[PDB]
Amino acid sequence: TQIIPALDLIDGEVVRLVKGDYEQKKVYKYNPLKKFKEYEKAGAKELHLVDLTGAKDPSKRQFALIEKLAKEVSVNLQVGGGIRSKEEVKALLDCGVKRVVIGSMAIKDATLCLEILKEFGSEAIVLALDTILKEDYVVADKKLMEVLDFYSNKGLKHILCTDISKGVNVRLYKLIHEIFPNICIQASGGVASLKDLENLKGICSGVIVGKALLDGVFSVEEGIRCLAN
Repeated sequence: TQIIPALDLIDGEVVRLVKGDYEQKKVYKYNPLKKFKEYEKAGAKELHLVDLTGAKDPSKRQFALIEKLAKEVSVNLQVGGGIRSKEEVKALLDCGVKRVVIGSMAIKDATLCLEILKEFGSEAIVLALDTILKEDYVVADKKLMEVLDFYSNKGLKHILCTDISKGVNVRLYKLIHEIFPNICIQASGGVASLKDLENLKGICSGVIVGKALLDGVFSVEEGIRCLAN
């Protein structure tokens, strides 16, 4: 299991969207490029970037900043943000982005997702699934495990699975893992301390950590150390 430090960007600014009853925006002082180099210098080997500006309106995707980030960062950069076209994905991988996160269309259009998968390969493509517990885990009507079953048999390797109720939902991941042992799970949501990281050790291939690193709850060094085998 590896830590994956994350930054959410709006108009070149590092922010975070706190969620719950009211979506609230907190703007940080950090320069995105400087913060990412710092994470890298601390030992991060994977970085996650969410373009919230592009996620809100694809015409205003932050290509210029993403491009620059991709070519100064010497480790793997992964990018997400309402990405829903092959052109988008191809533009991003051309900037030097290692992996692109798709997912808003995982069910409204399974054929395009498959197409993206075949064209660019399973190592370059991550499927984002937001999932909730009703009587069963469903995608936010369809069963999560069945949606996973479908993509798993078509060479899907990477998923970014978020419980949108959230510490972390350890039970959710232990059992995705129990059933789909070959899927590389990235956990996200609810990471509040080192203990969340420890509880996911051996279960998830990656843990997305944003707020905790930004607010100084723990450091990249501490995260890497406690995930070390």
